[PDB]
Amino acid sequence: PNIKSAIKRTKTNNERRVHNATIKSAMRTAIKQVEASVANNEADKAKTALTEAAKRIDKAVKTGLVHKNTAARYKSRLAKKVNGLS
RNA sequence: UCUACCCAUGUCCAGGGUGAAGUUCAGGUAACACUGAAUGGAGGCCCGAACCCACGCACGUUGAAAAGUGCGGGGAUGAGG
RNA sequence: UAAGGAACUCGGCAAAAUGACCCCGUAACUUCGGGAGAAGGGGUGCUCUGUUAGGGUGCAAGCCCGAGAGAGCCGCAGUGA
RNA sequence: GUCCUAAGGUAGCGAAAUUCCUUGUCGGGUAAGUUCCGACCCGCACGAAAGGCGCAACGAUCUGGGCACUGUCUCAACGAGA
RNA sequence: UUUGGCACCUCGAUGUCGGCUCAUCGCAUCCUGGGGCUGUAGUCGGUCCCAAGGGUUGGGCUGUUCGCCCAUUAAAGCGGU
RNA sequence: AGUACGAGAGGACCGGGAUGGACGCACCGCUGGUGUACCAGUUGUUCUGCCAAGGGCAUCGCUGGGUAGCUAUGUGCGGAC
RNA sequence: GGAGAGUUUGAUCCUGGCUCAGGACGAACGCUGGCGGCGUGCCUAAUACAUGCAAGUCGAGCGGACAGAUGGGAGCUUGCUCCCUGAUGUUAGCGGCGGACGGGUGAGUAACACGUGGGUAACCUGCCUGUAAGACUGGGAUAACUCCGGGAAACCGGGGCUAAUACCGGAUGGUUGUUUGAACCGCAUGGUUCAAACAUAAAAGGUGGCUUCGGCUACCACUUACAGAUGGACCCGCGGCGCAUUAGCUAGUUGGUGAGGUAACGGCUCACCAAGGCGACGAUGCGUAGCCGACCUGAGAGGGUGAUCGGCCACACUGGGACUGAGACACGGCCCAGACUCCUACGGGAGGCAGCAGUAGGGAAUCUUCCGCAAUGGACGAAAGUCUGACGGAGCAACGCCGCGUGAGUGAUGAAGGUUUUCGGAUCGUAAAGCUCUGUUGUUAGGGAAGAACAAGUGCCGUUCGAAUAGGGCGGUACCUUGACGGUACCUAACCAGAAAGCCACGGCUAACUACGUGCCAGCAGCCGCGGUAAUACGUAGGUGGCAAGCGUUGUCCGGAAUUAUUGGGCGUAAAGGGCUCGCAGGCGGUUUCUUAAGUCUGAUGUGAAAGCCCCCGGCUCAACCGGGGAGGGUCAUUGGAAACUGGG
RNA sequence: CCGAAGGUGGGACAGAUGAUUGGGGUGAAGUCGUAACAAGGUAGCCGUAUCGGAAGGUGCGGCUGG
RNA sequence: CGGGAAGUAGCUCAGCUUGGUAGAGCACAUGGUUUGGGACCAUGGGGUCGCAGGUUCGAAUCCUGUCUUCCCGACCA
RNA sequence: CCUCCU
Ligand SMILES: [K+]
Ligand SMILES: [K+]
Ligand SMILES: [K+]
Ligand SMILES: [K+]
Ligand SMILES: [Mg+2]
Ligand SMILES: [Mg+2]
Ligand SMILES: [Mg+2]
Ligand SMILES: [Mg+2]
Ligand SMILES: [Mg+2]
Ligand SMILES: [Mg+2]
Ligand SMILES: [Mg+2]
Ligand SMILES: [Mg+2]
Ligand SMILES: [Mg+2]
Ligand SMILES: [Mg+2]
Ligand SMILES: [Mg+2]
Ligand SMILES: [Mg+2]
Ligand SMILES: [Mg+2]
Ligand SMILES: [Mg+2]
Ligand SMILES: [Mg+2]
Ligand SMILES: [Mg+2]
Ligand SMILES: [Mg+2]
Ligand SMILES: [Mg+2]
Ligand SMILES: [Mg+2]
Ligand SMILES: [Mg+2]
Ligand SMILES: [Mg+2]
Ligand SMILES: [Mg+2]
Ligand SMILES: [Mg+2]
Ligand SMILES: [Mg+2]
Ligand SMILES: [Mg+2]
Ligand SMILES: [Mg+2]
Ligand SMILES: [Mg+2]
Ligand SMILES: [Mg+2]
Repeated sequence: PNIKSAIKRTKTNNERRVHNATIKSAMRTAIKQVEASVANNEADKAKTALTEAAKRIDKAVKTGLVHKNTAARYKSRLAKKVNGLS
């Protein structure tokens, strides 16, 4: 940039994204664990995965990444699959 | 007995493609036109071996041969061989 | 056969290049048939899914034909001559 | 106007498979084009079934220009066989 | 070296234009070397003299020789065989 | 030496030095070319009984490389004094 | 609430064009030019840009340098030095908010972009202000600073550290999801309210004062729910461009089903199915264009425009993409590509004037490289304040509109003085000659604006919190303070009406003539037309109606033009009946009665911003201007009637 | 995987320009004839054909606006 | 390159071949004409013969050079 | 058969 607070906002936002991507990745990985568990026929693990998923989901909401409606949509999708197993 | 043309009588032409007329059905109109689809299988039609021809080049030129060979080339259901 | 690429030559003569199948796509002009394989592009091996879908034959068993997909694997290159 | 004729060449095309002069002139294409294409018309010496002018398709036809392609060439080198 | 004149060799054959390949010779010198004169200030030139050692381009058009043109070059010589 | 010369424009001789073009000689260390008794990949079919691994033929089957040798477009040197 | 005129003929009536008088403007060009007050000023090249400036702030988040010194210390030339970290200050760097606003331009867009229409049951909604729970308990890293290595460099990578109101762990959290049922229902998809379980999810403290040093506070402020509000998103009816010498278009195209994505509904994306969708009521294509409030014109219907000013939209050197978040898929960011500018010792960096000024270029043509945040509004902050080319001012330019003027008034020589000539004149002309009276303004010196509300700082008092008298905040209440313009507007007072009149037109339309010089020449011309040796329209010279420092000329639009005719025209001979049928669609349709109620009509309710123009219109001395209450505004909803007529049975 | 820019290709459309060529308009006093307007000296005009320097002529059919 | 032919007023041409004379048409100017024109009629002005040299008593004329413009010719089998 | 321009 050619402004002081622009150069800060350049340097800031890069460092934010890295940290932010972590939590999305963590969430998406935690979502994959639940999805993977449906194939293997193992509800007991899927519940314990869904908690860790739900934690990682809601951490992104706090930071300001996943919208409350976005989170609402995900936890819906997962819970229907878990109940659809039994 | 070569060759030109003709006459009688035989015979040959691997394969593949294209898709004329007609027909049927559907649409279509007062009738016809006309349209589509399917079917159909025309042609000195197409690509291409055999076969027939002989366009280009090279070679050969006291030749392997008094007209050929090699590599390409043209026709190849026809006014065909 | 380096680099170049018709500068050669009367003249690209000769040679090189193109070349199969499937798919996409294809202008002027036209006698409405054509032009047309116009042009220009893409795909092409092998393995598994797979004795695939589907088809022929058969009472079946079996034998034969066989797309199109998906996932891979290898090479400089798969109509590998 | 005048002379001559049987009648004086229409349409179309034209430096042409025809044009001597001639590489006509102008334009196009090329760095450069006696060839080629388009124009023009002083047609030496086109011209209407010894047809005129066009024309899709067709051609081992002739001509000019491109892309590709190459030992055709710059300029030649090596290898195989006879 | 031209066009010719003559008709002497060759009509029981002296292949005939241009190009390609290979040159070689002359000098009336295109370039380079050396000079004189200049209407030679310089840089360039002009003109004549000496000099034949070596050098003297690739293309477009045309069968062309020649020529014109493009682009170069120190120069793009003229002739004989 | 922007010296001489010239109003300027321009712009030398003579003398130093560097580096080319064309031409020639040699040579393969380098860059490349070729390299049919080198190495490798690969198609079809056929043979070594079969598998695996190989051989034959298909332009050296084709394709990618390549040693020596021979080579130019490559390198060195020459026409100096 | 609506005016015509000239011009076809020898003359006529008609048809028919042409031209003129009006108004308008972002104007340009001539010639000319005094001042003032409001307004306006790249319409061309969304061309390229030298230079400067246009968004920075919070030290009461922050460790840290670097200062401060109230004091002790301080060797001692009283000259200078100092050793401790004073209250606290300056705040590179970290963290927060803003930077998505404000400002600019209209390139693209024929589209739910816009103007008038819904879900809000398809959404979102930080900040602000309420009502409703909390900041409890885990640490671990990292800038700066330093150490090391780079970079001539520009810029930067490692190492050990340190902080934070930066970040992450865990409990319990009404939100959220899931499930278990209810309650209650709508416009189908449903929605709203309640209860338990399972799962998940919270914070942050920095200031000043008081601590009984247990803590308890309070402005600020961190975090959670139900609100309100605000600003966005999607969807839809209906509207508003040209060309058929553009007739077929489409293949995620049209619908389904499923999956995914999205704040959100949805071919929005994809998989798998079908075969649809659109179009003569104009699809598709091409062209042109931001739309609207409005603006110009007109009796109105209409027509044209969409500079300035307000709203919606779109864009930000060209093009693509996401990140951050409540919110850009960024106007002074980044990532990548491209064309241009800059730097680079060549490895690599930096930027986008459609921000204000300015430059070049283009062009008929459009400003100052200005001063100030005093005012208004922002951002930041608790505040002081800082930043603000937004904004206020000023510069420039007759580019508009208009001021109130540039006097009033007494005064007949009709003088002076003019160009004509029937050698005489006549009009300007009560206007000046000679004045003589007043200060709208200004000719020069003295007074002097308003604009300023203040915000705070301070002093006080009711209220609510307060362990509380702390100590602040919020209602009434003092005191306090600041002006770019600018010593500028406006007043007084002289020198004094001195400084302040103009331009254009004068055949006719449309109120306004003669000498001379040309001689179809030179020239003129909106139209009709003038000039060939007596030119009331040409060259010159002397002479006069409108509006008022300008008005002529050219350009554009509406009018006149009942001249595209719905209002409001035509087709025997002026332009105009298809050569004539058969007919698809379409348009139109006898009489009665019944019924219907789409059209038709009608009542009631909601919106159609602000400005502008306008009805009453007021205020500012009237103005060249600002406020309120109305009205218009709809082929518009929703609902209740009426039912003759048109339509349906 | 998608994907801007770029590359390649064959078409579509629009503008500019082009040797030359075609009519058209305009232009005080050019050349040729005299076609039309009168029965315009062959009544004219419409469609069509053909011919001719040029207006035009001629055929066929039509019209009266003879 | 060689050979021809031109070159005369503003423009187009005679005169050149046989030496003595500068003409013609159009344009230009003036007059006539007419209201004024146009056309027509009459009357003028305007070169020194592309440039230079030569021969001659004397050169547009004959000879040469030069410049400009045309025309013709220019292997060979 | 024709009858210059204003
Ligand atoms: K050639
Ligand atoms: K041919
Ligand atoms: K002989
Ligand atoms: K070698
Ligand atoms: Mg055949
Ligand atoms: Mg064949
Ligand atoms: Mg053969
Ligand atoms: Mg080669
Ligand atoms: Mg090569
Ligand atoms: Mg050649
Ligand atoms: Mg050659
Ligand atoms: Mg060949
Ligand atoms: Mg030529
Ligand atoms: Mg060639
Ligand atoms: Mg003949
Ligand atoms: Mg004959
Ligand atoms: Mg003899
Ligand atoms: Mg003999
Ligand atoms: Mg000699
Ligand atoms: Mg070796
Ligand atoms: Mg080698
Ligand atoms: Mg094997
Ligand atoms: Mg064998
Ligand atoms: Mg064999
Ligand atoms: Mg636009
Ligand atoms: Mg009207
Ligand atoms: Mg008539
Ligand atoms: Mg009529
Ligand atoms: Mg009729
Ligand atoms: Mg007549
Ligand atoms: Mg007659
Ligand atoms: Mg005749």
